[PDB]
Amino acid sequence: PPASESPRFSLEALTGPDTELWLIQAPADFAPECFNGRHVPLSGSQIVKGKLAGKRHRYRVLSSCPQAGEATLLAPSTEAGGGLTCASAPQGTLRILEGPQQSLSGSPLQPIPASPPPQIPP
Amino acid sequence: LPCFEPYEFTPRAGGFVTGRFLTGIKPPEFFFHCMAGREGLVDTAVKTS
Amino acid sequence: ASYDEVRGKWQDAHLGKDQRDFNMIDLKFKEEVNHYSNEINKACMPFGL
Amino acid sequence: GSRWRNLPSGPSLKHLTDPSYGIPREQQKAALQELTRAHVESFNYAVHEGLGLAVQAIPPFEFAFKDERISFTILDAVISPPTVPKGTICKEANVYPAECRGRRSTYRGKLTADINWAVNGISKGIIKQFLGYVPIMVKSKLCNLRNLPPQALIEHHEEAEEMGGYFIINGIEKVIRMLIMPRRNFPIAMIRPKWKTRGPGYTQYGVSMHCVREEHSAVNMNLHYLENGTVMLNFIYRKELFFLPLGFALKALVSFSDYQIFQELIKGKEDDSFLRNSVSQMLRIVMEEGCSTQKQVLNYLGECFRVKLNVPDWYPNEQAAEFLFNQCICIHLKSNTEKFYMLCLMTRKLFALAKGECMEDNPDSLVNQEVLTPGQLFLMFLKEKLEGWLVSIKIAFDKKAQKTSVSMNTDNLMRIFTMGIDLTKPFEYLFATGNLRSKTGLGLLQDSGLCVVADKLNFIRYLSHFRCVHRGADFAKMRTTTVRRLLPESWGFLCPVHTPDGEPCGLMNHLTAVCEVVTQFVYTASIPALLCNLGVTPIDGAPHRSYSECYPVLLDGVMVGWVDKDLAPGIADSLRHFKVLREKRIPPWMEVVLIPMTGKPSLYPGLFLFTTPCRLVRPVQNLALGKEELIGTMEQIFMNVAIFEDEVFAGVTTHQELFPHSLLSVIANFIPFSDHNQSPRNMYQCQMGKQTMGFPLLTYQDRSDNKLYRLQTPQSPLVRPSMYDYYDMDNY
Amino acid sequence: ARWQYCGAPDGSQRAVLVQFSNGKLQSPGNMRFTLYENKDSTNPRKRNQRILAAETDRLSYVGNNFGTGALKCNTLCRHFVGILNKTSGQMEVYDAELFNMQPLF
Amino acid sequence: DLDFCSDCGSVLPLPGAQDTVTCIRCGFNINVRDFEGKVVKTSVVFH
Amino acid sequence: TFHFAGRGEMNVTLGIPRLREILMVASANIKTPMMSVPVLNTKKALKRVKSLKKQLTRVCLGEVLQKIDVQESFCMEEKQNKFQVYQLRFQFLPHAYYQQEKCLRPEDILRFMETRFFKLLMESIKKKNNKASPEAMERRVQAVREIHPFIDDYQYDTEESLWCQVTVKLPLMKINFDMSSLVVSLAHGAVIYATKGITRCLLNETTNNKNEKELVLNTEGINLPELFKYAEVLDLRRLYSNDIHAIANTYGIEAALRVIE
Repeated sequence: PPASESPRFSLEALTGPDTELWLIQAPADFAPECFNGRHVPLSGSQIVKGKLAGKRHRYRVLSSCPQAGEATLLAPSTEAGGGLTCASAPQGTLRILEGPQQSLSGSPLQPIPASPPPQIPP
Repeated sequence: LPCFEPYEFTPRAGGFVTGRFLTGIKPPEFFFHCMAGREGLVDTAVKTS
Repeated sequence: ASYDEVRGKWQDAHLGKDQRDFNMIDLKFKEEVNHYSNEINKACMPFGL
Repeated sequence: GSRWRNLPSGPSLKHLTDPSYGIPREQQKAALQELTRAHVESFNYAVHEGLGLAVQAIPPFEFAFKDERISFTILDAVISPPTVPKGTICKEANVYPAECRGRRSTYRGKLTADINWAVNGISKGIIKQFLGYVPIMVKSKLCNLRNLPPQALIEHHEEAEEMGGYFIINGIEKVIRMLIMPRRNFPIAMIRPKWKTRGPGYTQYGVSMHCVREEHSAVNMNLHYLENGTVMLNFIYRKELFFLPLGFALKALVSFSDYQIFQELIKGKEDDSFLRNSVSQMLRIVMEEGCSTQKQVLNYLGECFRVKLNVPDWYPNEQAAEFLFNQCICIHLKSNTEKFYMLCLMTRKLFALAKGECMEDNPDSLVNQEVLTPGQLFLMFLKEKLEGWLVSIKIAFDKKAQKTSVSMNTDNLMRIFTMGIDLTKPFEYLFATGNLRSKTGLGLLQDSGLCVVADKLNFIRYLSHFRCVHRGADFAKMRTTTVRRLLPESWGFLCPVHTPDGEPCGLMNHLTAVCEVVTQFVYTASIPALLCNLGVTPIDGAPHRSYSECYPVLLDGVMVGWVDKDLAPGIADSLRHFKVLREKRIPPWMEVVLIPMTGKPSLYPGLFLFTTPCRLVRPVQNLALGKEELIGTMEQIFMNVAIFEDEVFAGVTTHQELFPHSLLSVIANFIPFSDHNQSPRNMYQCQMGKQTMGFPLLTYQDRSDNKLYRLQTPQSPLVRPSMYDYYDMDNY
Repeated sequence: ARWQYCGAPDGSQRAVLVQFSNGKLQSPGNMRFTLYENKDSTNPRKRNQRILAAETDRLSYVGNNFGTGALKCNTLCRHFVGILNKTSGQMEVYDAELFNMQPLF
Repeated sequence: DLDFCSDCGSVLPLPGAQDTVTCIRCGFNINVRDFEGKVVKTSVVFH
Repeated sequence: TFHFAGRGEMNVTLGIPRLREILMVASANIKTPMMSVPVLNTKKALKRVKSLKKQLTRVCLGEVLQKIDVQESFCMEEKQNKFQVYQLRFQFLPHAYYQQEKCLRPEDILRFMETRFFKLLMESIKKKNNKASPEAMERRVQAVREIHPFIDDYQYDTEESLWCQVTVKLPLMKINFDMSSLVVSLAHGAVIYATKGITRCLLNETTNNKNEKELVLNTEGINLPELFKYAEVLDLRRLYSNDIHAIANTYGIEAALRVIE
């Protein structure tokens, strides 16, 4: 049964041309509160250093306009008696990934000794 | 063979063995040589029968 | 040409997906290199044994 | 890699003359012992856990008469170490193999089963049945010599340095040989003319796949490709090949209304106008017969097949259809939706082949060929043979209402359980001859010469005999040289100078000295989450750049999503790191092969992972991290391997072979100055040396073997190759 | 982009999204949706079960967050919604729920 | 160019007739005179 | 131990099977009857011999066709919603390329194309349904439609003679087949023009360190009676076949021997 969410979800709220809809993806455990008061790129990818209860976590994020309208937002409708209807195409998508920490290419190379010339006669 | 970059230009990638039987053939060319020996003995036996 | 000339590289590459052109380059390369053998085993034996 | 950290630097003779020559050591030799890790390791895993998951798939079976639903099933079955029938008073009720050789008798085991006598639903009884015996590979976890030190050996008068791995049938010692079969759970392309003639409108093209389950029985797939525009499935069950269009399968699998099917089987080649038409045509020519919904198509298939499948005429027409479906199609997956996505990826490859975008992967290389261990053969023969015992007990119960005696309902279990359907004979047969008298080819194509008697005339005979792949006896009369010429890739996983010249030349290869078959299974538990919490997008999610350019990511029989152009190499390198450091449940046995997109006819693009058993693999060193690393057959083709130190170029190469001696096998590594010699002589000698006559063995009172050639006064040879010591050959 | 987290306005309903595996529909301004909340609010395996079954005239679509018939991301990748106001330049961040749909006959 | 989704359930059977096109599952019929799907075909393949 | 000899000159059955067919079979049966043919070493010989070569070649249809292009759907606007139509085009290889080799002209061969292709396509439609059971060009094409009403149109566009476009219409009752590839399965099957039996005749140099430089050409196939029409630019006295039977009936048995040997 559709209930009463924030008036920032009603489809009458999102039709604002001055408001943007953005879908974001983060792995199973990404805790959001670190980003609070932080910035996220609007195009391109920038490593961020999040602080989740003091621990320093780093994540590389993706910011680009989506493939054409991959899916729709369902928004509470005032006329439809709570029946949910589709929104517009979101203005962008965000992929969030922790950039690998402390990874170089591999190394400088490693040598081995050379055996060949053996004991020559006594 | 899993030692050379793909599409080199040394003739070594062919069959151009350079060493001899008094100084030793390098490791790679030892393989090609065996390939050739096997092919030869097979053709001999079959044409005999 | 460079030593891995991206042009020649790609050419040899695409034709690697064929038989006859590859055989053409095969034979050409063979009878190109096979005039260092006659300058190895002739400036050698039987003149320095 | 750490195993080879101690090779001798030039042999010596300090060890022929020490006060310690003669007194048995405590830890028997390491290398020599592990020289047969594979055999006993597999058979080990067979009986202690293999028929664990291999008795929980026999179907509940007994249905005799009187509207009864008795469904009696196995709860568990086990085997116990080989003891003696109760002697007058046997001092120790154990039998050691040395006894079994003398008396020309077998080395057996004890078979036990737990049948629950569910009287039309669980009511009564769990009766234990003494089925029969089974032979035991010496020094597995089932022979009395398990975990003994050398003195406890010699006191039992068994030779000090035992390696085991054989069976004992009437004194003989038979060994199961490793055969070769194609890759495990892989869509390998193929072309062949012989296919053309089976029916109407067959092209030559097609794909293939070999599917095997945990309870290791196998199944073989095939999807042809019609010229008309449709795609078929051509599998075989219980020795008869069967026919089924794709529409029936892609409807009967998942309800999942079809426009799903179309929009998914069409990945991003939207430009095409014949592909999609062929698609729609299939979807129609499956719709207008008798069926609209899922249960309907199931109804139809069952009604067609239950005449041949031979299920009980009790069951509905859809139940038998479903029973059939998950017994001969994509077994290894144990679900439906993944069965779907597997079929999908198969057909997508088949199309992009027939149209000619890729290159026909060779089905004859070593990049697409792996090995059968004796544990597999043993376990699967056993699991097939259990069914026969059930059905035989059925006829044993039917003889009651046949002789019009008292067809009893219970309390007759004990009597009706002794029919004469024992397992002794069928197992003694398989080894006594090597023949495979059976009802299922189990994926194999032949049935004879399976285990051949290991001689004892020397020590080189043994030491080879246990290291010898062969490619099936059927490929001998063939005249094509392509089944003999060493493909340039087998470097390191086969020996180039060790083939046994003669009649079975070229094929009866032997392994290298630095490869170890893989036989430890892992818990495939948390790897998909590990993939997806990086760039990898979920399987059917909204992939941010999802069209013509993106890589599938199969996982040893599981679709997991898609990756895009930037990431694939980054992901492969990250998994390189997380294997070599051995960090998070990522086994070292793992292969990470990504095949880039050539824009030209070439290998099918992708990115593939595996963990399955029965694969060849050999160590190398890495130049990124000091540690050593394992390389699978498939992923050599895209690596730079520098043999000598003088070659190592900065930035282009990545590996370094451990020592140059790798290429050869071990026997062919006992020859001195062997790169100077000419090749056919190397080969002639590797054949000769096994023929000779030296010091066979110590205990000349244990064995009543028929022919023992002995040489009175052998001598250590003065000019020696290093690996003569590392295997302590001098004792022989 | 100023990053502000609000949580869930009610705590049991995120931003509900619908992705059909079969492409992009044409006039979804005509559809009505059916959200299902499992009434066993105690058992964390059932307390959270949601069934996003979508009645459409052509296709009886249904979305879920469970089984082989859902996306693992809903179980391995969280989803949020970004509400960016072009005037004062603020992004409003909630929790968002993706669901994958399948049409039943 | 599959006859895609608004009301039916399945693949809409081919025009292949005289009258307008129904569905099999729900029976929602549409004008036989709508489709103009124009197909392109093979090419250079002969050298 | 494989030969290093052989120009690329149609080497014929090696090994024992040749022996078997000579002693153990003795049948006509021949795989490639490569006949021998010298040119009586006259002076002019050239303006005649090369034209001879050309005219004794054999070109079929599958050699000269380079592209096929189909556009097949949509037939509802042609006065009514009726039998499904097929837009169709052919691209050959430019006239300069083959023209030097095969002694051919792209226009009269196009005439043969329109002449035979259409009875051919009617055969193909026939068998499919069984198995399923310029004002001058104006009169040409309208007669095409006459003797074949199914054939709606034809347009040999006059300038290029390197590309032809037709347009057809047949009923939509029968289900479509490999039409886009049935053009291909009927391409190869056709042969434009060929003498009876003989296909392949080539031209190379004689040998001097062997004998007296009697220039030779290299034919293939046995129809002796035909060779005589060319009577003055060859040496019909030193002429032996690879067959042992084509000359048998034309010359004798004492004929056969020297060639057997």
